[PDB]
Amino acid sequence: GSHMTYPKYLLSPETIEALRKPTFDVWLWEPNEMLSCLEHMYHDLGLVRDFSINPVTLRRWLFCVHDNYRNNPFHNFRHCFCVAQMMYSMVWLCSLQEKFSQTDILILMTAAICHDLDHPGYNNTYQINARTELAVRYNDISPLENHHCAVAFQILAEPECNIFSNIPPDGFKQIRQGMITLILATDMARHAEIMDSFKEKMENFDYSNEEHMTLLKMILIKCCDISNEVRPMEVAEPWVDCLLEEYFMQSDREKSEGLPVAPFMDRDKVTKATAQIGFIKFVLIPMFETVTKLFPMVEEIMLQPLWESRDRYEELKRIDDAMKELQK
Amino acid sequence: GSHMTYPKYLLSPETIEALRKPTFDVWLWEPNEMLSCLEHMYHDLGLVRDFSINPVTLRRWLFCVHDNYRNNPFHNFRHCFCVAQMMYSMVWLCSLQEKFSQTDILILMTAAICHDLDHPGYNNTYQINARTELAVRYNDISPLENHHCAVAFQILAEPECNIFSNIPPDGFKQIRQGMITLILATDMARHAEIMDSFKEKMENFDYSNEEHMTLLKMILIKCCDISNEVRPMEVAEPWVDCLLEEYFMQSDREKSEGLPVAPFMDRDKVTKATAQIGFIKFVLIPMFETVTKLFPMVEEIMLQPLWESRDRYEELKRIDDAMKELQK
Ligand SMILES: Nc1nc2c(ncn2[C@@H]2O[C@@H]3COP(=O)(O)O[C@H]3[C@H]2O)c(=O)[nH]1
Ligand SMILES: CC(C)Cn1c(=O)n(C)c(=O)c2nc[nH]c21
Ligand code: NA
Ligand code: NA
Ligand code: NA
Ligand code: NA
Repeated sequence: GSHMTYPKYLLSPETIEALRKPTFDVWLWEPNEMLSCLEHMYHDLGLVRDFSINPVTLRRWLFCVHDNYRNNPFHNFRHCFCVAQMMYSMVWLCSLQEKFSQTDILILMTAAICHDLDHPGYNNTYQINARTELAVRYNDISPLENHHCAVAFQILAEPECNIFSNIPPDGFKQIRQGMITLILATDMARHAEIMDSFKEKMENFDYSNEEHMTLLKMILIKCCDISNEVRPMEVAEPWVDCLLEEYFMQSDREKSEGLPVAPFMDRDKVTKATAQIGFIKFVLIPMFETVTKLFPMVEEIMLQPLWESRDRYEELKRIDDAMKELQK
Repeated sequence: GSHMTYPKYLLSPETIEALRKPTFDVWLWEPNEMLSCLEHMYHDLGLVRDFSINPVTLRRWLFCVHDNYRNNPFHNFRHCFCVAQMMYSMVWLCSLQEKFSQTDILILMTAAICHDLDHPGYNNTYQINARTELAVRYNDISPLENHHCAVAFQILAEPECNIFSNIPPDGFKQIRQGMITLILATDMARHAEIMDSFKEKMENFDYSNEEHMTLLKMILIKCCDISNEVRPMEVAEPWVDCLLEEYFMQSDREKSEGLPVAPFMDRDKVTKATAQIGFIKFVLIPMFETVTKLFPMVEEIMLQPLWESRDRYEELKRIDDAMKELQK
């Protein structure tokens, strides 16, 4: 492209373009570049325009969100960026601006950015079984997700970060409610429940029914959260090692502290391949299959990579197993 | 009775007998006497026996619970004592020991004691509208009740207060879950919902069905919580002035802060009579009417007092109105 060279935090035209697509390489970029991307999304989606978001607050706020993500192997700022960027992608892929109000898009995007704030890197089962302060604070009800959500609104309450400061109270209340529903909906304990409620509505789906649309937004955020395997293989694959890093940290600690261990986080019973095959076949494909009933373009862009990944992990397993047929 | 005088915190035989009935005068007693009452309940119901509760811990725990109630006009330690004492009365009145396990009795009683821990004296609507720390911590979801419950388990986690220290983890988990459900059930925003679910189960109630029993337990705690008017008039009436004292404190503060004022708390609009008539006819009677379907002894002991009070309060209003009219 360009006749001179610019700082990396000035995103190039090529990057801006690439950012609209689920093929975007989320590993290329350092945090301040990711922060620029998130900023751009808010401008590009018309959210700054339509909600009078002070552009410097938008930046202060993102910087502050960034500060409140922790350096976990998986549940970190980059993960949050994936989730937000996949939501961005979904807005274009599925022409969500035809279907949803700008308020709904604000909710989706802001929920996506905030959905894992201050995650400690051990899940709700650890919290509850260890009787941690969070588990006690929230009475064993989606403690992490309640916490993410609370931290979100603590941040937004600081005046210099309050991107909603020019939205009237009714709008604030509408956004707040939406975000709480959506962030809480990311608790995988509720996956089967949420999927069932959705499928029920899908029997006769209605874009002007608020309840249908809440459930769609819940499915949308859930899709984005667990979307890593939708991405190109070279981009998706590193995330699995991060996931297991975090799972193994937790399951080791559980063993050490006499707490119950989950077999799907058990160092002894788990490889990349076995982790991903079940998850792809039984969580991701089905979810995206139903989304596709509403948005057919999803099949080609997102079900296909999932099929390809499923098949590759199946191959890899064949060879992992062989490899342990030496040994043991 | 007795051949010598004993300290007030040694309950007399006559007190021990009277404690078992809903006629007990909750106003006669000082905190330490009320604590000795709660203590006796745990021994008398076999809970000290069946859960190996260390008797000194039972006392530390009750003292600590007492310290974490605030000195509000209504939501104070004495109210907590009423709710617990009414649950104790209900256990005998309804022969609940025939229907419920001791684990369930433990849940009902401990929930009853803890259900309003650290109440600030302003309701959930105030917390949500004023956007308080509790509202933000709990994302607008039954913040008070979540808080009471968190404080309950904060107390029980202090080893010197852990009356559950000799229960195995499976028991603990079972008790904790129950207590959370029951304390959360006390939020009156959920009244109509909970009542409807119960009425559904009542169409063919089944004491062996865990969901039926959760709902029953929920109803029982809700009964005891709002049970003031079930008591003898001279014991019931002073509580109305306390309730209004708290309500008026809230609406005054809302008026001052520019927040919305609920008419039922507006000192310009409310009287003892108007407060209680609607509440009796339309929340209390119906609730106890359905409990009577399972426990017909409840009619004579609790509906009758509620009818008497209703009629008394309608009559007070008829008089109030005759004054109002007589001036203007
Ligand atoms: N096996 C597997 N699990 C995943 C993947 N992505 C997300 N998850 C799981 O789904 C969960 C969604 O919510 P969390 O962020 O709590 O934690 C996530 C992981 O436990 C993946 O690629 N593979
Ligand atoms: C509107 C009503 C729920 C308010 N309310 C209440 O919650 N409790 C517990 C009472 O005793 C009561 N008495 C009058 N109004 C009351
Ligand atoms: Na999450
Ligand atoms: Na997540
Ligand atoms: Na309460
Ligand atoms: Na109460």
